[PDB]
Amino acid sequence: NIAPYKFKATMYYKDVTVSQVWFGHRYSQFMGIFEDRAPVPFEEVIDKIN
Amino acid sequence: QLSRADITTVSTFIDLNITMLEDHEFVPLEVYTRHEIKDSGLLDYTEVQR
Ligand SMILES: *[C@@H]1O[C@H](CO)[C@@H](O)[C@H](O)[C@H]1NC(C)=O
Repeated sequence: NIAPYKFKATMYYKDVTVSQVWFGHRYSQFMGIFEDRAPVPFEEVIDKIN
Repeated sequence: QLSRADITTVSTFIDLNITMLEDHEFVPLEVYTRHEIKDSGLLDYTEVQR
């Protein structure tokens, strides 16, 4: 048997994204963007999502 | 007058039975199809990137 064991699963995460913006006299620019996948706790996955 | 089959007959010939080789049909057979081999990998860069 070479076929990998396949099973269904559900992912839970929050795309935390905090960006730094510089406002010029006539333009806007992104001085930095930080993207992170924050996990969801068991309490929220059970008592809030499910 | 008597029929030809009324007298006992003995075969003076040395019989040789010849059984021709029966036709055989070969069906396709593969241990692992190309799809199975591709699926053997745990991860696929194409699907993951898509
Ligand atoms: C086949 O050969 C045998 C001898 O080996 C003979 O006795 C027989 O009559 C032949 N034919 C058949 C239909 O068996």
